[PDB]
Amino acid sequence: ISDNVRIKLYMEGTVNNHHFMCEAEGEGKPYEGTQMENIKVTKGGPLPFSFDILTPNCSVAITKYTSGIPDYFKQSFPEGFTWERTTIYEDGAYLTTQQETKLDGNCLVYNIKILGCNFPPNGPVMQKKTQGWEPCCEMRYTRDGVLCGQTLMALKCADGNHLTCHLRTTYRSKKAAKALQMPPFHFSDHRPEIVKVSENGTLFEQHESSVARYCQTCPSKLGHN
Amino acid sequence: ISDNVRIKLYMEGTVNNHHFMCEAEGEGKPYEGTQMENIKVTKGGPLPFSFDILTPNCSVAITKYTSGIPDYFKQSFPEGFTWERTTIYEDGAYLTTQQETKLDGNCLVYNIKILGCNFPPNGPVMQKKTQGWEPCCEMRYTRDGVLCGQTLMALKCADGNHLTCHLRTTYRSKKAAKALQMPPFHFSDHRPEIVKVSENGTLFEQHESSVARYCQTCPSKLGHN
Amino acid sequence: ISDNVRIKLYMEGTVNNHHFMCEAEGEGKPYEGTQMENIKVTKGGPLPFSFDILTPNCSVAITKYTSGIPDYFKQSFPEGFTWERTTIYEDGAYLTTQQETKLDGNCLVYNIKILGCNFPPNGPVMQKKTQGWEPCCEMRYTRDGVLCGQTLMALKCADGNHLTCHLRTTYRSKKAAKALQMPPFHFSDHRPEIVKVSENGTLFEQHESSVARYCQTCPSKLGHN
Amino acid sequence: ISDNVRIKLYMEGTVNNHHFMCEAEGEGKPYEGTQMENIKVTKGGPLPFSFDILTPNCSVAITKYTSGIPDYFKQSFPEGFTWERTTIYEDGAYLTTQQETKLDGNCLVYNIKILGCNFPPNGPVMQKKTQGWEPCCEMRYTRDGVLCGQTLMALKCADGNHLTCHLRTTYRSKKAAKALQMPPFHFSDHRPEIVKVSENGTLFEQHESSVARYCQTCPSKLGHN
Amino acid sequence: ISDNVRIKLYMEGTVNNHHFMCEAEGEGKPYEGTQMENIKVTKGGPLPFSFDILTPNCSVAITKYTSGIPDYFKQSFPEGFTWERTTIYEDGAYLTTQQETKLDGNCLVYNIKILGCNFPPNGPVMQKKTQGWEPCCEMRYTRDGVLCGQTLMALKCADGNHLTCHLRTTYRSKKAAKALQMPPFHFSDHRPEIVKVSENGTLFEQHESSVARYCQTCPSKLGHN
Amino acid sequence: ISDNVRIKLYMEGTVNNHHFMCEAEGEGKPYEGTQMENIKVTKGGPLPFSFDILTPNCSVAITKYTSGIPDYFKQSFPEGFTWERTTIYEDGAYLTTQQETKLDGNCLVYNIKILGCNFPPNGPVMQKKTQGWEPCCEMRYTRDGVLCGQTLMALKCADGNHLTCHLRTTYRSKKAAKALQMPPFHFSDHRPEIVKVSENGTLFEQHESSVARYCQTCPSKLGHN
Amino acid sequence: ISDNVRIKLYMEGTVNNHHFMCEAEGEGKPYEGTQMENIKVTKGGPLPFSFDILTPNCSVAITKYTSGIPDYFKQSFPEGFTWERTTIYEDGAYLTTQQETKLDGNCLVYNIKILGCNFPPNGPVMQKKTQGWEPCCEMRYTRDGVLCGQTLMALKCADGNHLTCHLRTTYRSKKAAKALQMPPFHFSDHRPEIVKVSENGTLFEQHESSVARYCQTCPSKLGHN
Amino acid sequence: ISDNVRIKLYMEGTVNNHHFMCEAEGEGKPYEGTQMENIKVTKGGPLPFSFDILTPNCSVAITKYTSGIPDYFKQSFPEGFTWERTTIYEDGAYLTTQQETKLDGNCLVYNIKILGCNFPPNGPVMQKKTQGWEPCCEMRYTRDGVLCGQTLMALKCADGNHLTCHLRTTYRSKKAAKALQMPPFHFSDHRPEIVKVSENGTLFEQHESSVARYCQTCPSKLGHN
Repeated sequence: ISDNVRIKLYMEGTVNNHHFMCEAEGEGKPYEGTQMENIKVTKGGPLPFSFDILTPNCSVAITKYTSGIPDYFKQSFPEGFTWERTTIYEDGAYLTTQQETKLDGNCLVYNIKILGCNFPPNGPVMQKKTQGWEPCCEMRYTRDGVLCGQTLMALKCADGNHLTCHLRTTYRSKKAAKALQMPPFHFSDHRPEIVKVSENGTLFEQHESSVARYCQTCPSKLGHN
Repeated sequence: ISDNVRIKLYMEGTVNNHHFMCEAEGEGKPYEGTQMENIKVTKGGPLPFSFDILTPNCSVAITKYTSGIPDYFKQSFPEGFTWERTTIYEDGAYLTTQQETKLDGNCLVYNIKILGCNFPPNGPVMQKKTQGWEPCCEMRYTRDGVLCGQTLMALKCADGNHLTCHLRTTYRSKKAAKALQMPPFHFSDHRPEIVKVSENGTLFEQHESSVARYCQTCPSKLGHN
Repeated sequence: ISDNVRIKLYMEGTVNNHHFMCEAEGEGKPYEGTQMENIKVTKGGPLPFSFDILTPNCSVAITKYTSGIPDYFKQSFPEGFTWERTTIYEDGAYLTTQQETKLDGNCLVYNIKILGCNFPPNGPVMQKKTQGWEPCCEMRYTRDGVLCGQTLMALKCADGNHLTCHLRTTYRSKKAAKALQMPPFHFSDHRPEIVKVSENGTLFEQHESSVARYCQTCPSKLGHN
Repeated sequence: ISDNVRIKLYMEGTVNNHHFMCEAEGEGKPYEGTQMENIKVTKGGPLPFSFDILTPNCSVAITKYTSGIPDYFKQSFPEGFTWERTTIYEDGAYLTTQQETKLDGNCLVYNIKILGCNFPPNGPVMQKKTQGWEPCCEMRYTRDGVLCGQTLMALKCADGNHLTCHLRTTYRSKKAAKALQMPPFHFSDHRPEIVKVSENGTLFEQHESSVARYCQTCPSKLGHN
Repeated sequence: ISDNVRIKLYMEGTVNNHHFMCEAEGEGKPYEGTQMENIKVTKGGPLPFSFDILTPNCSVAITKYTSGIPDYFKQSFPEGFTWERTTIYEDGAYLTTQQETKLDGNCLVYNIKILGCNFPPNGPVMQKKTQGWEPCCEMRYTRDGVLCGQTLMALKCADGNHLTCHLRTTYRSKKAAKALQMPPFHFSDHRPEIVKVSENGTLFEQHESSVARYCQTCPSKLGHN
Repeated sequence: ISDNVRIKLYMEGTVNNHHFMCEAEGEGKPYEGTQMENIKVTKGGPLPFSFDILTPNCSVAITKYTSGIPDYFKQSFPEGFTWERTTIYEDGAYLTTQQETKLDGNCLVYNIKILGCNFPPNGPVMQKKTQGWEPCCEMRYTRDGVLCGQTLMALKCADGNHLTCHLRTTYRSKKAAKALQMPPFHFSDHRPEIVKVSENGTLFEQHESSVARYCQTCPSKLGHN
Repeated sequence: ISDNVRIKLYMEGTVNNHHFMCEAEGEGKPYEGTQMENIKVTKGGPLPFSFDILTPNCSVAITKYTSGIPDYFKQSFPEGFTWERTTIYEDGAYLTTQQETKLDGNCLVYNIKILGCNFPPNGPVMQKKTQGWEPCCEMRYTRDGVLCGQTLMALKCADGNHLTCHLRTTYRSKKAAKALQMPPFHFSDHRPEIVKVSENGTLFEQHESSVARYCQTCPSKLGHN
Repeated sequence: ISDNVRIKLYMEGTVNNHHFMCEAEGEGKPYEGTQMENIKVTKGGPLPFSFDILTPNCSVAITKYTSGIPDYFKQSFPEGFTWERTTIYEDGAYLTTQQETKLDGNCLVYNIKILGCNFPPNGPVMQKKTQGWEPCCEMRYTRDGVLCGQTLMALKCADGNHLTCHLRTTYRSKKAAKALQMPPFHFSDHRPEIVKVSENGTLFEQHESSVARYCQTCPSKLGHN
């Protein structure tokens, strides 16, 4: 994959019985870990819920992998990969995702399927009273030949409070595991941001910065990474 | 709704990145709480996983509502209703469902969407070692003007062990609240069974019996139901 | 055990940094499945939270075991048994319990240790908005030589809502597995009730009826329990 | 609190019906974020389970707080503070903790109470097949006047796997909120390590390094921390 | 006024900065002192506080006036009347009401305006911990050519406690003073009750029964009524 | 307590800087709720103010307790009880009372201390332009293990007016919580009357009838008391 | 907010069954703590009661906050704030207010709702015998995340007397608590004055000066402000 | 009165049925407005409630009267004066006081009588959780030949909150109003402080500073004080 790539995204889902579709065009810098997308709600807009719950579903090939840690995602191309996940919100809501990532020439294509349920109608998400995500840190480890990840995230609320959730993910390379160099346990910092909302809340300018690393703030007395 | 109806079912989903589709035809006696369906895997079958995880997705209009407990599901016709649910398995797997129920005269139609993830490859489900569900008891209560339900279920394994999961559901009537009498807290027993498997593991004959009731085994010292 | 026993209970715990102690005297009919206790908050009372969260920690030997289902608990005497559990509330609260049960003559003795945390200060429990529990249905099955249980319960709120929770329990007989007839999968209905409160909310007259059984409301089409 | 303090620790608990007690003696550098402890199992040892599950219970006052982020723990002295927590393991085990921290002169004193349950007998913890914790990242945010924290952790297993768990903590200062400089959302890296084991597996030399910080690796288009 | 009248009600208010509006249709028997209303929260519902604080603002023409005591309210028709009041809660909350009562054909029409303030957020009202009002007794006496009333009321709380308040009212007939027979000092017993709640806590079936009288339980030694 | 008792009263107080003392001999029928007293102003009389403000301070053990409502006062004997109260008049006057009640054989002994302030000099009380109390209804309810009471009273005024006041009382039994049966919410009707004044307005023959009950005039469409 | 702003006011209310509306245009120097307004009675004028009771309801953003005391009102912009209050008069009258404050450019807009009752017809207010307010001192302190205030005020009467009242206020910022610097206990002096009355008592030129401060006249022996 | 006087104090009271007596010795500078006292609980100590509620009953001749405001208290000597007051706390407690002040040579003598009631057992006063008073501002005005006063005060609580109360006072000179120059409306700042506690919490070194003035922070447009 090159240093610069364009992004094409297609999304479809149903949350609390509300069907919607999204489409996006953007660009990314795979080795710099930076991405930008202009995401449009093509159907079912304006959504009866905060767009924030959709953001984290829109990036794992665009991450700056440091310290010589093998890159499970960039190694997967041209074949590409898929990933599956369930996000559990502290107030009882569940959002499950299935995504396919492929590289068509120099354009990264994301195909997303979503099913969400039990979001409280008076909660901050359904009342559209959230104000974006705080940055987060994902824990990544191998299991059964695939790469897994778990993340704790926190949504900023109008009240000043934070609505927390838990993501449990399984990343699946379309390439036979044997043809890959599996990584050791590591982390990935992520900072999702929505810097612009327009067209009556149906078009969002979203950005992302992410870096894969080891724990670099706390030295190891046993000589481990 | 008629005391004698036919059933038509359409199901599509992806579990652990495996896409599939199913269809079925059946019969049911809404007031008797009994139903039978012949479910065929029309695409992606034989499935690489146990069909058991799909069974509970296939009937809450077909339930014997006793003790004068208002029947939220039958009261919803002709408009119909939808329900959403996430099933959490003890071994980390998640399965989310979105379902729409409509009545075309004497035929109930079920449109089901599913997304499953994180099922362990060597687990009983992906290994096809499960042997059907044990009967279960669902807890039902009102919240936010709709009907909620929670169920604990157990899959029988060759081991002699049981694989447990937790179902958290929200039932949404398409009828106006003004025309619906909401029920008090109550239970519903369910006994889902696959009485026959044919067509090289692609045709499943499922039966269902369910009864909504109060707790009748333990007397109340306060005179409550 | 006799058909009429005396009961003595000792309880100590800390919930949200609040230390407390309880003691009770009561009686029960082991084979009838009925029990009653006069529980007194001997220290830390009146409690800064609803006594309802403590009730369910107060009696698995006092249950009417029907249908010839082996009684794991009554079988445990004279040796006795212990049990451990964690109750997970839907609003983030956790309550863990360790209990020891002994039979001295015809007096059952209960020793209970509790640690509870994260109960939201404005939640139904800390605000004392509850009105007792709804009856419940426990799911019981063996695993690794011991008896497991899982129950979903619901607390009634003045508001008309219900606060739900999930109990995950492991029962441990002091008899060896070889000296016991392990039971198959079965259920246990439970109906806890507080019929009187006095002494400025420090003395509670608690009652309970329980029955172990198979699912008989829904007929098996394969001859299973 | 000074740059160099003494550490005394007392712990008691019961896990899977096994009672035990521990005591420790060590030192720490509150502003350097480094702690050294010699923990001895005084009763019930060698423990029938891996000491690893006990480690994380042994020191939030010994963390290097950076970036002007107000330090909730050091601001609580001399009055001190307590914290409560429940750890949920992926294989169904739960461990609940209650701890009090006081500063007696120039010596921090830890009093810990623990109740754990449902650890599978053949799992890596009860089988003593775990080999220490991976470094972790805690998410910290305020709520209801106290400080909350959530962490995902991974225990290294001898078979190459990682046993994951989720920590949910509430930190309670003994000072009135109006006397504290409440912190914004932030992170805390933690690196626990056992550098030596002796005395027939009853004496463990444990060390920890921790840093409180904002996300430092990801640029922000909005200029946010 | 007829022996059977219809009731139409319009209400608008703001309590602790939360705006709302209600409408109701009902029936009443003026001389029997009984009436019923189905009150709907048309705007701002579900309310973030107990509906109980609204109930008392919804009857003074529908009261059984006994012992020949002149009826200030029924004598006011067809002109009608208005009444003003401030309710002072023991925990610092205040709720002021302005009401207009008109007789349109067979329909008594109530136009209510309300402003509430200083209700503690953790009090029983804002926390919805109440379970309806206890019956009450209103003291009635003339002053400055109009009829005054004062009432002490008590809201039942989930924990067995009562939250008390003080009502101070001025009833103002629209009829010419020369056309009214003013009453002597007397009392009025009132029993407000909510017998049903539906439509996600926005529709309430409310009932009331009242009787105006002298003190009949305690005989006068001086022959007074 | 006997069905017929003698009474001895001692009262001392200061109202608007005027000191005074009273003493009385009387009798009563505790279960009949009737009592009489010949109260003599022994010091500071004739009083510079209406004797009416003193009357309500002179008898809760003498009240006919009906409907099986537990009698907190008669239950208190032989130990006895005390009560404290503050009466708030609408024109800014305050009168606080502390009273002790003891049963010496067949003689009830009342010890009363009073402090009154801010009575307007041109008001009906200081001007002696009052014509006795109207009967009243006291609201009684438990709180913190004791019995509380609130009453609204109306003093007949010169030009056909009524001077209103609010009594807030706490009754304290000398018995411990374990030896008392606390009553539910209830009312107490009271009818104080001065039937004779003599010896230059220094000797008053005072009478009273009282009855404890539930609201019996208004039907309950729920079954409550 | 600018150092010089325009003011626009809208007021509506009902006092003693008399409806009225007012509108005003004016200016203010927010940091100097001074403002002027020409208030017009647009409906219901001339008022059958002294305009003095309306004055205090007409601007807490216009106050000179000294000594470094955080300014809760100015910090609230651009979001703005609202406030609620009930004024209790010594002669039994009550007046409740609900106000919304917003800033549009450099124009502060006030929207006020009022309900008043029980004002005696022969009292100084209804007789229009008041001659403006004496200056006052408000007590300000935080509670439950918001700012509270209590003030004692006194109306000068033509006869040399003063009519006193008690104001109880809750100020509510529209910003999240965490985004505000909450103040310590403090005071605010206020000097309201009507300098001109014209157009037959329907147009009033109103002025005010206010300063927030600590107790500056009495030195602290303990070093407190 | 001289500029340096000795102070002697005698106090007796009953609060929530607890009897007590206190005696104090100290000094005061009448014109400087400062006094200090060593107050001893001579009977019934240590008190079961915070000593803070007694502090305000212990000084109005010791105040710096500025601005030419006639000093009602100093003008009263040698005859002296008395004052009476009721303190209304927000949580329902009431404390009434009667005091006599005389000048014996160069020694001011205070005789205080107190009756307090209804203090909540779990409130900060009975729980000894208050930490002194915040300074305050009393409103003073003449009425019916005497001097009245009203003050709002705030007790600092351990948790950081404030417990407020309202004082209503009447000051009565022993001289006839004829020989006195009555003051215009004015204020008096007061700063009570406890600087030392000893002898098992029965001895308190109390201090106070007070100044009588007009509003000096807000200039009058019209020309009033």
